[PDB]
Amino acid sequence: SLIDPRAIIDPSARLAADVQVGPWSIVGAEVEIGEGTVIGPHVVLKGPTKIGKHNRIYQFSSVGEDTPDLKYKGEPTRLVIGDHNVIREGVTIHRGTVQDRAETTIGDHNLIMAYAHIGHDSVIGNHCILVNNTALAGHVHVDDWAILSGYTLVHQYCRIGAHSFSGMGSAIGKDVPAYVTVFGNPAEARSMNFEGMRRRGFSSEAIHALRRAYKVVYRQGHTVEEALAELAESAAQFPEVAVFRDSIQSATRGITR
Amino acid sequence: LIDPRAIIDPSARLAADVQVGPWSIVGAEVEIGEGTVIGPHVVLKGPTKIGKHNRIYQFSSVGEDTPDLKYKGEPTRLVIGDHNVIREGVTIHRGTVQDRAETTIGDHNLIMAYAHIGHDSVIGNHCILVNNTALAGHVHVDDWAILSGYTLVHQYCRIGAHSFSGMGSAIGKDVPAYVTVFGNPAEARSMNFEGMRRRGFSSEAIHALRRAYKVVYRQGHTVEEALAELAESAAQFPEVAVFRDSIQSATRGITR
Amino acid sequence: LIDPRAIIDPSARLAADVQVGPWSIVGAEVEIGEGTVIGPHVVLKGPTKIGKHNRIYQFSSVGEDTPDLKYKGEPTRLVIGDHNVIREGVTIHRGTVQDRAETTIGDHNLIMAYAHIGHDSVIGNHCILVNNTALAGHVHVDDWAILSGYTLVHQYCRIGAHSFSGMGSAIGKDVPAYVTVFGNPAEARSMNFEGMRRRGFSSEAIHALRRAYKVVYRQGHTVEEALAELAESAAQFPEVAVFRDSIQSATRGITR
Ligand SMILES: CCCCCCC[C@@H](O)CC(=O)O[C@H]1[C@H](O)[C@@H](CO)O[C@H](OP(=O)(O)OP(=O)(O)OC[C@H]2O[C@@H](n3ccc(=O)[nH]c3=O)[C@H](O)[C@@H]2O)[C@@H]1NC(C)=O
Ligand SMILES: CCCCCCC[C@@H](O)CC(=O)O[C@H]1[C@H](O)[C@@H](CO)O[C@H](OP(=O)(O)OP(=O)(O)OC[C@H]2O[C@@H](n3ccc(=O)[nH]c3=O)[C@H](O)[C@@H]2O)[C@@H]1NC(C)=O
Repeated sequence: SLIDPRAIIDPSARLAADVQVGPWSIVGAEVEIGEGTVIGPHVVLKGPTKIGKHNRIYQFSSVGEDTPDLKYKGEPTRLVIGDHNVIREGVTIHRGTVQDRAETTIGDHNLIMAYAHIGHDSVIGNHCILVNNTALAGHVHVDDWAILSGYTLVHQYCRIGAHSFSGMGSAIGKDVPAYVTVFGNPAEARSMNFEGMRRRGFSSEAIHALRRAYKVVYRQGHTVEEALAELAESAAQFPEVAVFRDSIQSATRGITR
Repeated sequence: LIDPRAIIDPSARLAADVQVGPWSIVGAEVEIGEGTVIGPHVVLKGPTKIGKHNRIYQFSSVGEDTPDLKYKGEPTRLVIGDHNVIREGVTIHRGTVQDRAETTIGDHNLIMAYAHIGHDSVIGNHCILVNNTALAGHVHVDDWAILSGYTLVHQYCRIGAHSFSGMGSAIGKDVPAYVTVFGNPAEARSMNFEGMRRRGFSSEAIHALRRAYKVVYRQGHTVEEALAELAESAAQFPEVAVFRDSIQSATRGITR
Repeated sequence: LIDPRAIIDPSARLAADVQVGPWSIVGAEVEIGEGTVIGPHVVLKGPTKIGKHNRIYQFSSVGEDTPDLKYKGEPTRLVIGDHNVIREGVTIHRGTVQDRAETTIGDHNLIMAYAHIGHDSVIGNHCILVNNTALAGHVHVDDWAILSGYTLVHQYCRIGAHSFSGMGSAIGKDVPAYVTVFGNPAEARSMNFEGMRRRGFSSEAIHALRRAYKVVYRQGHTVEEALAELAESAAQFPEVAVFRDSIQSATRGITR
């Protein structure tokens, strides 16, 4: 079979047609799995959870477990995972809490490496890479294309901007703006992620605008509001700069300087 | 209650209402108390005593031998109390013959995914060890302390009651009670006022703790001096007494 | 010896006294040598060669494909020697065609829980990787090196023989032989005199190495100047020659 007979499938679970589930894995009550998704051996899936299409989940992962957050109380919170995602060895993904969104969400095309953690109520976009042991504490929003190097730690409620980059062992306590590169414990702003922008084919005009934007924010001594005003123009001209400006505007715990 | 795909050793002892999920191993000389819930894919090894109403999650290794190229299999122990939560992939090692010969965990502790509790460590009650917190060995964690994600604790260190580490802290020296530490290497920052409030500490006790911080950290005093200077406040406030005592017992220095 | 709940692919090759615990998978093209003990809940994938008298603990993934977006299904290898101990949850990945197409590990290595050995890394002999030590890829670790818990090693770096890293070190450049490093980012501190004594080095060799360290790290020389200055004691002392050679081979920077 596509479904190993040593696996355990709750009667209430709903598996699309070509789903593979390896030996000694558990697909629990109210778990929904979508077409082309391959579940490895030794995998614990718990619900209520919805996993889309063409995903890949490796051994020793715990996807859809209750958060150990002391506030959570057995409520029927959820987890939503999209399509084309890779979940590697021993990754842990917890479901949401009623105190927030009552949902934890992961989009599409994400690569989530071994022993990474995705805490309750987290929101991961698309095309993100979480390298080994990257941990998102809770209520963490990671926007499209971000890359978090191994053992990057993200404090609860922090937002990780689109196309951003973290060096290995970074400890992020504040919001990381879109395109920014951070390193260290505590994490510190270094520059922008030009390598990402290039691997992605951003235009030279956008890069140049991104580069001036950085200065306005980090190098000219403005308070954040002074900064946001000065970017109005370029944010009106360049969408890339608007994403940047927006990411700074939505910061609740401040920005990583 | 006890899944037939699990392997229960004949010398293992299970109290009533114990559950054991599939493909778990409850080895020789493991004793499990009443109400305890063990997940699937758990390895319990002994000699080990687990109390009541505990919950242990999948991929955990509880009661394993401390690593070594050597296969020295002494009868050292692990003792775990009641109402503890042990999450995914937690490693907990038994003690060493040279030392206490026992690793000890109290009650109402929360030990999050992939934390490690090294041989001969002692955890009290109401402690939280957030993800990937690692206790090297011979570590003593007193009541209500909180170690944030990826906190590393060097061997022989004492983590004081009600203390707090920020995420990714590397602790190489005793953390006095109530103290908050950050960084690698870890440094003292302030007192855990957030914790003290959540636990209903009196405003009087909190101000006295705040003042005691300065006596130890910001007035240039020696310790024999700080402690002499603390003696009176300690007598009035049992909370200050815990603090003073944590500092007095700091044999190989305090995190400054 | 081979538990009937384990899964052994027809193509695997196992030595006579190989033990395999329950719920382990020995996949296609895996070879296991005499006296090796595979625990329960182990995933082994190939092509992989495992030598003799090894110990692989539970929840380990040995011989998986690297998640490197560059790897594309090719049949790269992993070779592991003898007398190794691989603890709980260790991940070891096979090589890439972009490099050596092989991940390699020698003999007498102690690889502790949740450590990661990335694609194309090479490990020598008598090394100790403490809990959650992670080699990113294309890392070379030379004999007798000790990496303390949560040591991160950046891809392409070389860890020299008898070197030591403090816990939570983040290593981005090569670490010369014998050198001790600490912190994030990692920095050189002194020489692993423990290791030298522990390993029967003569007091004459030790003084020369101590002298060698001063030459490279304390006198304001350039690497080339420093290398030249060492030639003599390198000729006289093979221990020093290991030190000089590690610095020489430091293509892209030594840790300072
Ligand atoms: C990235 C590191 C490694 C990954 C760790 C992953 C952990 C999560 O899966 C689970 C988790 O820890 O949930 C917590 C939840 O994400 C948070 C917000 O909802 O709330 C809880 O943590 P905490 O109580 O610390 O959260 P707050 O954000 O409210 O804390 C306020 C601030 O005071 C600090 N604090 C907290 C307690 C204290 O005693 N002293 C403090 O200083 C704390 O650092 C924080 O900065 C929750 N804790 C508990 C035990 O319930
Ligand atoms: C140390 C503890 C952490 C655990 C790490 C273990 C992970 C590995 O098993 C898997 C892995 O990460 O493989 C990568 C492979 O080790 C590398 C070399 O071949 O190459 C690839 O990674 P990456 O492309 O990031 O590494 P490079 O060596 O090519 O990096 C180039 C430089 O660009 C930087 N960079 C990268 C991406 C970006 O968006 N912005 C950047 O600045 C990066 O920091 C680095 O300095 C591979 N990446 C991917 C996602 O495929």
